[PDB]
Amino acid sequence: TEVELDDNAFHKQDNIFLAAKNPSSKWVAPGSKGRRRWWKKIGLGFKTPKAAILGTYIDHKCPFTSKVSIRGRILRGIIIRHKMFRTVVVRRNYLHYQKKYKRYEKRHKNWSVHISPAFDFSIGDEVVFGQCRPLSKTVTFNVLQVVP
Amino acid sequence: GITRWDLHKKRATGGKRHIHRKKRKFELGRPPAATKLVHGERRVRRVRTRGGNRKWRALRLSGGIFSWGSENTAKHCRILDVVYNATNNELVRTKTLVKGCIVQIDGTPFRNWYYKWYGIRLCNPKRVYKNHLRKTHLRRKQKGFGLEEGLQAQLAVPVCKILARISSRPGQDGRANGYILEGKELEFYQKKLDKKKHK
Amino acid sequence: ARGPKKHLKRLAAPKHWMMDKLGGIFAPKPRAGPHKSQQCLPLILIVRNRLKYALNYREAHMILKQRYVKVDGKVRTDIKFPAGFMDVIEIPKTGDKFRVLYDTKGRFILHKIKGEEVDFKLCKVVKKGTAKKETPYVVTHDGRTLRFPDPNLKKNDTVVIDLKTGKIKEWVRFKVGCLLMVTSGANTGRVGELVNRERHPGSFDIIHLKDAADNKFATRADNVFVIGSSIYHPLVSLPKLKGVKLSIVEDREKKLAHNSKKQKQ
RNA sequence: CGGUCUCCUCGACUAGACGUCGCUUGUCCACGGACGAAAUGCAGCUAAGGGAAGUCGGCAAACUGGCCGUGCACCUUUGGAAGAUACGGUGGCUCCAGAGGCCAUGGCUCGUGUGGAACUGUUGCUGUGCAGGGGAAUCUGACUGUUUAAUUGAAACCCA
RNA sequence: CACCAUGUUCAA
RNA sequence: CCGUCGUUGCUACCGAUGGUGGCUGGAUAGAGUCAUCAGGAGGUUGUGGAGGGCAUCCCAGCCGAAAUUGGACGAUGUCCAGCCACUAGAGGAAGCAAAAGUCGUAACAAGGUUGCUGUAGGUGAACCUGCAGCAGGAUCAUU
RNA sequence: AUCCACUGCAGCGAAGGCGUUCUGCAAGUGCACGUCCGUCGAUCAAGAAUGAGAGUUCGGGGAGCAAAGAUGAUCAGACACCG
RNA sequence: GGGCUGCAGGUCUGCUGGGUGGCCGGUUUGUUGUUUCUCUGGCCAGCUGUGUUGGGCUGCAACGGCUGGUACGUCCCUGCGCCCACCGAUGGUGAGGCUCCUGCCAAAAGUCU
RNA sequence: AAUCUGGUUGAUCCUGCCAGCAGUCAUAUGCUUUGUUCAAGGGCUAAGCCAUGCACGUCUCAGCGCAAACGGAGUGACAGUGGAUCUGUGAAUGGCUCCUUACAUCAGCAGUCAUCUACGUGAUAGAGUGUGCUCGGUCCACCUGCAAGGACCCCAUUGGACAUCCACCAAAACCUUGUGGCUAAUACACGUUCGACCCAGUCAGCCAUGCAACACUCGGCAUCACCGGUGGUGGCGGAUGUAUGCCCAGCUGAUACGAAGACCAGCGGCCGCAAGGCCAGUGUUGGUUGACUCAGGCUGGCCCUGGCCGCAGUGCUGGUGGAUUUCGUGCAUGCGCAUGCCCCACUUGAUCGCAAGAGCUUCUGACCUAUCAGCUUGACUGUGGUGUAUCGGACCACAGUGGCCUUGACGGGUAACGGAGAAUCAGGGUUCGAUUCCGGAGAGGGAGCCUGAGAGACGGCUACCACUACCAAGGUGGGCAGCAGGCACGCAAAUUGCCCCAUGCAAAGACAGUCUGUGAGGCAGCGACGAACAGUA
Repeated sequence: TEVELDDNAFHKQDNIFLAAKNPSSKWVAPGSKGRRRWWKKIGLGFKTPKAAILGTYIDHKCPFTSKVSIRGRILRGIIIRHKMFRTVVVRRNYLHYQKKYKRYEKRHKNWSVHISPAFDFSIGDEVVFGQCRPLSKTVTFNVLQVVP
Repeated sequence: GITRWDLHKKRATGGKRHIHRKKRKFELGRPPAATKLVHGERRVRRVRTRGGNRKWRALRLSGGIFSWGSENTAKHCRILDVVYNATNNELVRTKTLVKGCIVQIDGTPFRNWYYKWYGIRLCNPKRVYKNHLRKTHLRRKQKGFGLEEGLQAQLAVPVCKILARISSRPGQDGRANGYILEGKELEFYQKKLDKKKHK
Repeated sequence: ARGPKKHLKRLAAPKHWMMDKLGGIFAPKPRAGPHKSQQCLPLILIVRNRLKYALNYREAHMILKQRYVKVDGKVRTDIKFPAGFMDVIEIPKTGDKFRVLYDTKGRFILHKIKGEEVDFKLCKVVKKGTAKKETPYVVTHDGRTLRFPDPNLKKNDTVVIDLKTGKIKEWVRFKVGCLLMVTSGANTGRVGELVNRERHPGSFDIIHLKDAADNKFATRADNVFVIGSSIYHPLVSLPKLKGVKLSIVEDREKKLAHNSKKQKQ
């Protein structure tokens, strides 16, 4: 789906040298066909998707297979829509308490969040997304878990 | 001057942003180097930066250090010409050296080097040492040895023009270093060159 | 036009310096030395306001540039040198020998000490890195480097350095049961043994401490300071209340009794 | 030099049965010649500085002019006004994209039809012929159509 | 069940 | 007690025709600077040779100003468009206020034609009339 | 054109509104019930559908009544009540 | 859920309409009298002891002065104390680890029955 | 103090407002005003305009002293003081103001694993270095260079300027300026042996021993061909001993769950005289984080005689002061022979942290307005680059069609700088906050820059605009929303004061001999803003 990229350049992974004569088994994964893949385990109590570890897609701005570090807030939202490429709109309906009238308001916030190609998701699924460096004008969060 | 801030860039909504300050120096930009491939002399202008540090605008570079990744060689190899760029052909036409542009380089080193190292002559040319014979045959008999069919078909023409990709940012370090393409990236860019030679 | 600010207003001064708000518009802005600006005493405050040798700013400059105020075994002539926690301040012409510590109220007191107590210092490891040529070092809270520590000296430990040689003499682990002192937050200046460390990966771990008598408080792991392997072996002399904070009714009664028994004469 | 019925109708530029030039066909016939050829005239052009001060009256001439892109106000019978007003571009060359068809994803044909870029020139390109000046009101006839062949084309007649 | 309009200003 | 009408004053509205100020956007020309392409005034070192060290020359090198080309940033002028704010106006038309001006008596009683509502027409002014409704009516009530 | 009397502390309709008889057309409420579904509901900016009479539009109709108008009285006036 | 062994009151049980004071619990305040105990400085027996002066501290102690003079067991209710229902885990390494047990058979008696 | 009272009527009870009553660290004003102590004070309007003066300079023993400027004193390089000057460093802080600005600023929270850094502080630091050598520089050799070959030299420390000064001066001036001659460095340029040693590695050679007739070759012939050479294992070694930053590429930066055999090569060890069999021994590579492509480390980045690079950088100064005894053997040991020692500070610079800052970024939280309902087209995402200190449409090229919106988008308004806070406040709340502390913005409006660690600086420069000052008409200038002060504008707001005594800041700088500066700040003057305590008996 979004594993597809442009055919204007040869998209390779940064830290994997594809023409190594005698490479090591450090990135030979325990379920792959010998395909070497650099990945990491972001470590705030999250699990690296098997799709990321054993996949073929190339994604900078992916938190598992690229230099993008997850640090800062980690929020929970709902996928409003997926109409950008590898980016997805996420909404947080929260309740803001007005002090004078001792009641609450329905408020919301959207986020252009970056879904890596390691995540299966349908529109409406819940998402936990952690903050990364600015990846675009509005994108500064990566999707760390999709919950059906 | 050239400002890399977003107080002019409208809100993500689409709403205008009213600027109530003027341009700070810490968010300036400088004009692109637009490093040109030039046969002969190199031009490099030092640029005083945010902490009194140096950047090096490469104007008119000629060559650079190019690495043979599988071989760990890194010879200085005199870029011949920009052949492919990822997106815009204007930089290919005007011979602009930018990172990740594909170039033909001399490659008579990595050939004389291949001989010196392995004792293997790649093209019919167009005292002898016992220890040297021994070491060359040892490096031949090592494990991962073997020249690939896409690299030797290039190193076997009498005027080598090997395909490298530029890895440095010449407008930032004043260098046109890079790496020779090997395997699937070589096949990719050779296929692009085929496509635009035939179409 | 903006760069680094050079002044510190008297109101914006750290409150743990009992700076009087009417005695001047400015306060001496600490220099960027070993200790943090809000966890430090300027040498002018130690010389003029506490140990009133200097009657004012001019005489403080005089005393200090005459090169006989020694802080951590070396002379410091900067009137704004940020002397901080666990530093030793000697004045030889006077025979003064202090270690600057925290009282239970969270202020910097100058605890008078003796020979061996002045000939070494106690500093907590905050960072552990490797420099070029494979040199393992450990950056401490006094900002010093200690370019070759013992390999089994992990981060939050404390170290006993000899202020003469500036090398490491001992070190004390941060495991549960160690005697410990608080150096920030509301509970600063209180001494209590470590009971348990609650982990909070990605944020601040919390440390639960049992006071010398039986009280219990909590603080942050970057807020604690190890002093001693246990409540039996403190690696340094300790002030009058020995880090045992009193209740506020107890403190009020203590002040009242002191004032009354003093007025008695 | 007026008028008078129908048929055929090439090439280039072009939107073209406009306009300009050319093959085929036809023709050099209109009373001529000298003299740079007065004044005046009828025609074609220009004109500094000003710009309707000329005149009953901007009459006459001039300005504008094709196409592409952006864009366009009052008022309105909601249809218009509108090409409103206005702004930018336009050559030459070298390229880059871009649509289709046939034989069998290769051979061949293949956008005179578009967009972009680089270079270029004494800033200049609808380079010639051709080719709206525009805006704001009052009176009036709704409109389109009609009209005194040979002084009045109108506000007249007609219309729905 | 013809027609029957009006009453200067403040003060009470 | 209501409405024309009369007097004086104040407030806002409509009004041919305008005026001023500000902001934003576009177009056009474009100061200065930054970057680039050039340039080399001038200053200053060396090459051995032949004159026995002197502008001897040659050949070179280094620094280097003005000027040149040109990308950017962009002041500013002019035009255009939109918007907003303030403001002049012949005339028209309202509202309000001010002891004792004029014409009526519409309303308050069945107010002398019950009153009022919606709409339409007429009229010096209140108002009158039609249609339908209402009682807040002058009827809580008659095979 | 309109459906008197019957015609009411009567009924129906979301309201406006609805009254001779036979008849076509679809509908609603209530009631009865060991029928079905299983929360599918309440109120509602925007939006939508009905909405007396007056008024307008196009084509007919015109008895009666009746704005405007005419007109005779009444009146000080009376393009007011009344005819 | 049954319950209730077991503290106070309530279910129960019989009462109380006497007028002052000092003494004693406790030290309650200005006093003395210690010195438990660090600390201080030398001397003295080859920096440790040993008595000591100075203030610290109170194991406290009195002196005037003192003020302070409802009950057992029984049916259950909470604070707890119990018996009686049915069907997050695991795997490695250390830590500059702790605790307990720890050579052979086993009388009688002991336990599960 | 959980508070009410007067007003509609002939009287009554309500709704409802008006008015009263109270307050304000709100402003203005009228009359009146004795003392002591505190205290706001050109914010509202005109971020309008400014005459004059001052507000940023700085020197120690410790960068440069041949000024006779003052001066002790004698064969002396400089005694000392010392204006000046060059150099360094500061002028980016402070002070003022609130015009702008509506998720903007700001507050609290958080991130930089996306970054920069002068002063400060803790550590650090071994560059004759493009090939093994020729090759740090000269002196000889051999043959399209060599594989082991030599004699010296470098180490008592460089060069050229321009200042102050003298002299001639252009100009009406100008905080405008030319020229000639000396003369300094911690200025500028330039230079670096002994600051290493060893090891890795690179080149070359040699040894011991072993299967073998296979491959590729050196030697003889125009691909059919006949004899040598290299291979495996275990070692030794002659040449050098590639220091570090930036840049590019490759490698590393582990593992923390678990069972046994055969065989063929080699390598060990065991039984072994050996043959041969065999497996009992068996020590001779990893930091940080929650997470990393991070830290750190390794390797390559000279080639076949010119060519190419020249990979830019880093030398604890070719520095300064004070002190003073610098022998290599002085001490000693064992008997001069062999070994451990034989000034202290300051300071230019490089690296790594820390500290102190900054930039950017996160989450949540702002007023009125629908007589503002649709807004946006670099607009939203992506790939590849550029630029930056760094992430990023920040910019570009190519792709796509997104992004926000009645949970109020976009627009408009400012009796909008934000907050800490202020006034009331039973409770809930209402209103304000130009103003001292923090943050932002600005310096007449704009914009562009240089220097520097830091500025889009304005008591810096450049230009345009609006005003404006001097003039000898050619030219030169200006920037009080710093402190006083003036004109305007207004209802409306102070002295053209003294001083660094206190508080601080800066600098090449403790204090004094010998005046560092500071309109920051303090103290005074004016000051019924506003507070507290007394008198007028």
